[PDB]
Amino acid sequence: DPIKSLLVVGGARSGKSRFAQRMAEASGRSLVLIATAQPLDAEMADRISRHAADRDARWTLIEAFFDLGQTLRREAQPERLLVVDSVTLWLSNLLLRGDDLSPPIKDLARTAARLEGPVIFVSNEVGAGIVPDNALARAFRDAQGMCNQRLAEACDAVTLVTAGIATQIKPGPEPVFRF
Amino acid sequence: DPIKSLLVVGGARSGKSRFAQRMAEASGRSLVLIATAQPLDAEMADRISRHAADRDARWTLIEAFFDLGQTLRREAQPERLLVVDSVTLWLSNLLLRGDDLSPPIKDLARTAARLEGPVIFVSNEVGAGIVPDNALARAFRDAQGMCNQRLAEACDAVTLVTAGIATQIKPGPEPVFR
Amino acid sequence: DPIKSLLVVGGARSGKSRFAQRMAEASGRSLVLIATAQPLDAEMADRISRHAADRDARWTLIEAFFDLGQTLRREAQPERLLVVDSVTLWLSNLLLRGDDLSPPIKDLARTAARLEGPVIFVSNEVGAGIVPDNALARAFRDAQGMCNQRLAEACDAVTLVTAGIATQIKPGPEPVFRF
Ligand SMILES: C[C@H]1O[C@@H](n2cnc3c(N)ncnc32)[C@H](O)[C@@H]1O
Ligand SMILES: C[C@H]1O[C@@H](n2cnc3c(N)ncnc32)[C@H](O)[C@@H]1O
Ligand SMILES: C[C@H]1O[C@@H](n2cnc3c(N)ncnc32)[C@H](O)[C@@H]1O
Repeated sequence: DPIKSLLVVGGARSGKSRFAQRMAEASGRSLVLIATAQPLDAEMADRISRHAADRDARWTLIEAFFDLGQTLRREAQPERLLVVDSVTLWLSNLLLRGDDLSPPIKDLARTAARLEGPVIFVSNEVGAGIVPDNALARAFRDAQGMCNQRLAEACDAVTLVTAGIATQIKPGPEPVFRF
Repeated sequence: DPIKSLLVVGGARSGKSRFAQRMAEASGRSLVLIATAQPLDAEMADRISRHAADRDARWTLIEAFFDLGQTLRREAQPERLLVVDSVTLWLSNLLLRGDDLSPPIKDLARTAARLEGPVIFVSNEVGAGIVPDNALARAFRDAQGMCNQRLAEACDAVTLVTAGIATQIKPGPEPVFR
Repeated sequence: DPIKSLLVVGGARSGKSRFAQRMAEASGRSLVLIATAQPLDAEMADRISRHAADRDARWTLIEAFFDLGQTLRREAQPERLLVVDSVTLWLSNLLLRGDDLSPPIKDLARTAARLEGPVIFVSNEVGAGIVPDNALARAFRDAQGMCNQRLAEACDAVTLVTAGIATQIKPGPEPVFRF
């Protein structure tokens, strides 16, 4: 059972990137970071420059700020393992541009199940707080939850990362109750 | 391993409804949605109309915006499975109306332990964010946490749903340490 | 295997404290609550008065608002189980003072791995909401995230408490996928 797709979900500073990187690097495959993120403020400019300087020379980086599905179709193959650094930031680029988010979330789950070579998606959980007091935050919260539902379904494996520790929730049989 | 009561907890758009609906249809009993809110804005009006179109003729609807406990005691019988749509919206009704929340929370947990028929409670986790900046939201966060704890103790089974996927957390031996 | 150090993580009003207290009281060593919390409002005062009336006189209090690593090295002995009230409030005290958080967190991880006696850290998850409106809250989200990771590494056991129910996530075999 070599898997062809893994979804890693966790909160903010959960350890999910470090965990993703560790699976990618123990694969003995040719590694490509698919990057959805553009540092456009100082806070964000830190994280990219600083934590990139602690990736091996072994990694290759391709940017995909909008056309994530298209990039995966083209760049995926059996010698390569692709890592999508943030589904979260990709969805945010689309939301802020005014795209309707259903078709591309739907395209991404399709692409993930029909992929040439293996891929790891890293995504945030944003759904476990108080309902946001603005239409934008609320609309993102729905797209993020739906998207993580459609990836988790399409992907062979799914792991949840809490406090730097990983827990497989797929593969694995879901509970079924007897009333 | 037979049960009377299930709590399904998850975040917003976690797939907890889908999951409660699947366990409900799996039982073959007669099926009642206990709706705990009508929709008073456009966004809510829509979420409650896709839900309506995705339930076939096996499903009946009884409203209980406030007297959820009483309604569960009248309607719960062995031919029936009741699904409480959102505990979260119920607590929201009580909180805004100015009710003290401890007595009705305790009465729901007591009611859950003693029902004539089976029931699935669907509820949100709301306590994994940054401390909210207003007394109303902090009070909701305290009350939804107590309510999820008292239902979870009362209920036979508890499932946690992430990214459309359920994990049982009750029954199951809890950790112990030397 | 008898353990040195337990991390207890979960959301607001999840049963973290009650769970921590149950394990502490089942251990039959001497019980010290390492309080980190100044009730400087009505809500906060009621929270810690409902806690203190639910504890047999078997419990002794000790305040550590700022110097929590130091306080743990000085009070820990196998004759004693120590329970820190809230890692979260300790972090908050430091953030508000203007301290740089990295050193004091790494110091605390170090100390937890090398204790004279058993300790339980009780800590909040705050990473699963929408990004905060303001830098103060963002800075806190990243620090509480980093702190839970390092304390999970350093502690022998990690539990995750949802709706009053503890799941053990460490020790246990981290899932490994192969592609
Ligand atoms: C959430 C808010 O953050 C800003 N924004 C959007 N994308 C980025 C980015 N990659 N880096 C920094 N700021 C960003 C915009 O101003 C948006 O409204
Ligand atoms: C959080 C805020 O949402 C509004 N409110 C309360 N209940 C509902 C509902 N079912 N649908 C829409 N809006 C609602 C009120 O204005 C409340 O103060
Ligand atoms: C988030 C805000 O909470 C206040 N604050 C800090 N510590 C406490 C406490 N123990 N109790 C109540 N309020 C507190 C400060 O004013 C800070 O700005």
